[PDB]
Amino acid sequence: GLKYPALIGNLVKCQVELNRKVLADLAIYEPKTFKSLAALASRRRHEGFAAALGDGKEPEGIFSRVVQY
Amino acid sequence: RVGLIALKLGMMPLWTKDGQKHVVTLLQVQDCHVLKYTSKENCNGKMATLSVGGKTVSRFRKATSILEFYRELGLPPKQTVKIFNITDNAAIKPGTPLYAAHFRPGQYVDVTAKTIGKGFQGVMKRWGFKGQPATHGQTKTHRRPGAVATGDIGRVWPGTKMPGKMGNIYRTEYGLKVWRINTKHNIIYVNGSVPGHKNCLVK
Amino acid sequence: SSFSRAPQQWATFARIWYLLDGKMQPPGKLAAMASIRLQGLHKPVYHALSDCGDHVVIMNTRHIAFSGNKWEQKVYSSHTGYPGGFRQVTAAQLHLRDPVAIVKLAIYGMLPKNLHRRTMMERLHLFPDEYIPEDILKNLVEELPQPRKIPKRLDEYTQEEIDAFPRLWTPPEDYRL
Amino acid sequence: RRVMHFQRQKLMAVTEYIPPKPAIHPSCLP
Amino acid sequence: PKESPNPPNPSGQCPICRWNLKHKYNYDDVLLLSQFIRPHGGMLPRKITGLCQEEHRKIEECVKMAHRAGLLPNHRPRQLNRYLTRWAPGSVKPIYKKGPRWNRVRMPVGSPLLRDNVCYSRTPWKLYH
Amino acid sequence: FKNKTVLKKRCKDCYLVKRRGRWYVYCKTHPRHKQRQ
Amino acid sequence: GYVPKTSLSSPPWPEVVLPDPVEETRHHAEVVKKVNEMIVTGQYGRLFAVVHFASRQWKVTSEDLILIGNELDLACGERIRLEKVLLVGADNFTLLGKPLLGKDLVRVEATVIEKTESWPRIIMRFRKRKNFKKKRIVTTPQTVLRINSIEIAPCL
Amino acid sequence: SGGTTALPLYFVGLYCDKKLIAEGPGETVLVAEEEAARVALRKLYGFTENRRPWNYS
RNA sequence: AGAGAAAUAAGGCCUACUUCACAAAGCGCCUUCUAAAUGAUAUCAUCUCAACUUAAUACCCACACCCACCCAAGAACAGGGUU
RNA sequence: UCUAGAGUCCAUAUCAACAAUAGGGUUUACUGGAUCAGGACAUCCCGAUGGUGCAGCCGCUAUUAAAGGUUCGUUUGUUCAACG
Ligand SMILES: [Mg+2]
Ligand SMILES: [Mg+2]
Ligand SMILES: [Zn+2]
Ligand SMILES: [Zn+2]
Repeated sequence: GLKYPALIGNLVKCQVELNRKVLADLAIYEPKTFKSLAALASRRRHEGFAAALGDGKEPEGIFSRVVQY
Repeated sequence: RVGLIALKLGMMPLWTKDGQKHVVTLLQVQDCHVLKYTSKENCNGKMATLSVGGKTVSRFRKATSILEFYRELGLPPKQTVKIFNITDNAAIKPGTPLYAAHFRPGQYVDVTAKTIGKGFQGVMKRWGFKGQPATHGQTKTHRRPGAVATGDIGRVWPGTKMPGKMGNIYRTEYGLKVWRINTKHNIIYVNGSVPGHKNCLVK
Repeated sequence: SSFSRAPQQWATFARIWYLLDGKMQPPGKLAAMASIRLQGLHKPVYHALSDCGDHVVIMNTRHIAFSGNKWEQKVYSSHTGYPGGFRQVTAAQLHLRDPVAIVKLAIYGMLPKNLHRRTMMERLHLFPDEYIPEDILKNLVEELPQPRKIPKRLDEYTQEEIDAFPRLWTPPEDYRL
Repeated sequence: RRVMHFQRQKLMAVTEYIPPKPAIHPSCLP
Repeated sequence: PKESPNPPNPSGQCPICRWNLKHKYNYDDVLLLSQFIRPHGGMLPRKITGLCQEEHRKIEECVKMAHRAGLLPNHRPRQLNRYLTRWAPGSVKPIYKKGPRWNRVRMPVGSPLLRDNVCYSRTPWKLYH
Repeated sequence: FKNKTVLKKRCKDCYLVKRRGRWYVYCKTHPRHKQRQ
Repeated sequence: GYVPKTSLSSPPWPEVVLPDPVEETRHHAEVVKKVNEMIVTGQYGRLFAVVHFASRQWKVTSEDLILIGNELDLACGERIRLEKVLLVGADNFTLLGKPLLGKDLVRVEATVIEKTESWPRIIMRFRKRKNFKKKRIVTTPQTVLRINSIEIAPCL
Repeated sequence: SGGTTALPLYFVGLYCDKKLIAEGPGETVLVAEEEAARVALRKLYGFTENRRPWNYS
C-alpha cells in the first residue's frame, strides 16, 4: 500500500542510502525486511504530512531528525 | 419443419390455364431418412437441428465411423447428410422416412446444391469482363484482365476479380414454386431451374 | 523457508487467479489493473522473459460505465480487408453487439505490443454478467478492489444521514412546495 | 500570425500576466 | 422546514457560502443538490432559492449530471451506465475523425463550470479526455 | 431553415431555442423565418 | 471551521495523527531492549548484511562470494574486515544504519581467494561513409572476495 | 490457487493441537503434505535453511 | 397501398429457340428479402447539448481409406461413385 | 459576414456591388483511348426533411444521404468543343 515515489523519496529523508539493486534483492529474497523498510517509509511520510500541516516548528518527528557528519 | 434431400432428374415444360409456359425441374426423393437430432441448447442457442440423409450408397466404400453410426441406426449409408434448423415441436424421430408428399403444390420452396464445375477459368468466362478488342493491333491481349488495381497502392486488394476455379460451390435458389407432386415415384416439380447437374443431390 | 528445491521454485512462480468486479467501473481503470496483473508487474520477481503473468477474471463486464458522453462519441473502427469494408461503430452499438468487447479492447491496448500479448490475452476471462463457470470459480484466490467508488443515490441514504446534513435554505410558505 | 521559436514561446508562457486574487468573491460579499 | 440553526458564518447572501461550500461540492453530492430542485427534477427559480448566478448555474449543471448518472431516481415527471456527462446523451455526434496528435478532437468529460473545486492531486483534473 | 452564421430573429413571436445541440430560431405565426446555425 | 459533509470538504486520505512522543520513546526503548536481549542470548540464525564496497552495495551473507572489478592490493588469502555495513538482518530483527552501523555493532569478515583478469571485452567504434573504424581489446582486472563471517554484538 | 487447472498450487499446513508446525507448497495436495512433513522434520532436527552457519573460525 | 410489364446487375440452368449435339453456350429461361406530448432553469411558454415519452436470415458441418477403374470433379494434388 | 442597392410595398423568395474571412494558381514576352476500376462528397438521379412568391406534380433555393447508377453516335485529336 505504498507507491514507489513515496518509498525512495522518504527513505532518503530517513538517511538510509540503500540503493535500488539491494532494494530489489531485499524485496525478492527477504520479504519481512522489505516490509519493515516500507513501514519506515510510511512512518516518515506521515511525520512529514503532520509537520507540514502544523503551524510553525513544533518538535520534529521521532524519525525526521537528521544525523550530521 | 424439416426438408428433403432430392436428386435432380431433368427438366420439362408445363403450361397454365392463363396460357403461359413454365419450365420445371424434376426432383426425385430417394431414401430420404431423418438420421440424427441435436437439441436446442446442444447447438448452444440457435435452434434444434435434424440431420437428414439421401441417396443410399454402397457400404464397402465408406469410413469405419460412418458405418458404425449407420449400423447403430439400422440403415444403409446415405450419400449426403444435411442439417436442417427446425423448431422444437417439428422434431422427428431418427429412422423415419420422408416422402415427396412432404410438400404440397401452391407453396414456394428453396433449393441448394453444388453448381457445375467449370474448372479453372479466365476472367471473361468467370466475371463477364469486356476483354480487349480484336485486330487494330491488340497483340497478345484479347481475353486478359486489364489493370488489376490502381497505382498508388502497391498491392491488389483482397477480393479482386481474377482467374481461378469456377462453380463447384454450394449455392441457393430462392422462391421456386412447386407445381406438381408425383406421390408414386416421389417427384417434385419445382418451377424454374435448380443448381447442380443431373443425378446430383439437392437440399 | 526450508522448502526443497522444486517445491520452492513452484511456489514462487505459480499463477494466481484474480477476480475483479466491473459494475459501474470504467473500462480504462479495469484495463489498467488487468494489464498490470496479466503482465506480471505486481510480482517482485517479475521479468519479461520469465512468463510470470497471472490470470484475471472480470465479471459484470456488461455493466461498465463510460465517463462523459463517451457512449455517443468513442468510435471503434475495423476494416475487413475488402474494399468498402471500413466499419466505424460507436460504443453503445459495440456494447449491444458484444458486451465484452469494450473491456477487451481496452486491455488489449494497454498491454505491450509484442508476441507475448496474445498469450496474456489467453489468460483474460471476461464474462458479461454475474454468472461464472464452476471450473473458474474454483480457481480464484483474491478479489481486487474496484477502482471507482460507486457514488450512492438518494434511494440508499438513510434518514439519519439525510437529516444529519443541514437544510441550506428557507422556502417561502405561500409558495406551493 | 507566424509561429515563434520554441524558446521565445517558453519565455512568453513563463512571463504571462497573473492577476491578483481578490480578497473575497463579489458574488457572496459586496 | 427552514434553515438549521447553526450557520457557520451568518451574514451571507448565497446559501452556498453561508455554510462555506463555494468551491467545495461535486455532482455526486446528492444531499446538497436534492434540496434545490422541484419534485420533478427541475431546478427551483433563483429568486427563491437565493443562490448567486455563479452558484445557481453550477448547481444547475450538477443536477443535470446527477440525473444523467441516475442519482435521483424518485424525481421523474410521473441500458448504459454513464457519469459526468455534460451533453445530453441524444445530441452528440460520434467522433469519426479524431484528428492527428496536434489537432486531436477529445471527448468532453465533466463540466468546466466546476473548474475551481479544491484540487487534491498535483496534476489538475482534466475536463477533456 | 435558412442556414446563417448569426441567428437574428425578425418578428416578435419567434424564439431562440437549442435543439439537437444547435441553435435554431422557430416561429409559429410567420413560419417563413425559421433558421439553423 | 465547520463545513457540512460533502465529497471534497475533507480530502480522500485518512487523518493519521501520530502517537504522543513521550510514550513513543518508552515504546521504542522497550522494543530496542527486546531486540538486544534477542542478540545477547543467541536468538538468531544466519545473518545477512548490506556491505558497501568498491563503489557498490552488496547484499551478502556467510560463505558467499563477491567479485570486485578492481585489484585490491592484497595477497592471496589475507583476511580483511569490511566496514560500511548499511543494514544487517536476521530472521526476526534487522538493524538499519543512518547510513552506516557502528564499527562495534557489526563485524563482516572476508577473504581474498582469487585475483585474475576478466574475460576480454571489445570496444569497436564505427561510423558510416567516413572510413572511421577502430577496434580495441580491454581486460579489466578483478578479485573474488569470499565472505567468512557476519558477527553481531549486543551494543544497543 | 488453480484448483481445476493443470498448474495448481496447494499450500498444506500441518498443525499440532491448533498450533502450526510447518507449511509446504506443492502441485498435488499429497505432495504439499509430503513437503510440509519434510519442513517440519527439518525444523525439529535443527537443520533449517537459515540455521546458524557453521563456525569455521 | 397494391397488381402487371420491361431492362439492367448478381447468381444459376439447358425443356424448348439459337450456335451446336453423350456436352459447352446466348440471342433463351428461372430466382433475388427532423415534426410531436409532458415540462423546468425563467412557475405562462419552450421537441430537451434539462430530467423524461415518442419515430437479414440462409449456405457449409460424418477425425482416421486411396492400389485400380469411371466421373456431370479436375492443370497436378484434391473431390463424387464402384451393390 | 454589414445589409446597402434593387426587386409593382419589403434585404432575407433572389442577385447581392466594394470590402473583409476563408480554401485554391498565373511559365513565358521584353498526353489521350481500351480494360479493370479504389476513393471523397463540394449530389446529376434515386431516398428523407424545411420554406417557398410551387395556392398543386414539377420549379426554386436549404439540410441530410455516397448502399446503387451515372447511354449510344457524326466531325476532330494540347487532348476540348459542337451537333443528333
Ligand atoms: Mg491476337
Ligand atoms: Mg456457339
Ligand atoms: Zn455567491
Ligand atoms: Zn418570427
